[PDB]
Amino acid sequence: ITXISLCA
Repeated sequence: ITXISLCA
Protein backbone atom coordinates (compact mmCIF):
# COMPACT_ATOMS: atom_id res chain seq x y z
CA ILE A 1 0.00 0.00 0.00
CA THR A 2 1.06 3.56 -0.49
CA UNK A 3 4.32 3.09 -2.31
CA ILE A 4 2.46 0.27 -4.04
CA SER A 5 1.57 2.71 -6.73
CA LEU A 6 4.45 5.02 -7.45
CA CYS A 7 6.52 6.84 -4.83
CA ALA A 8 9.93 5.16 -5.01
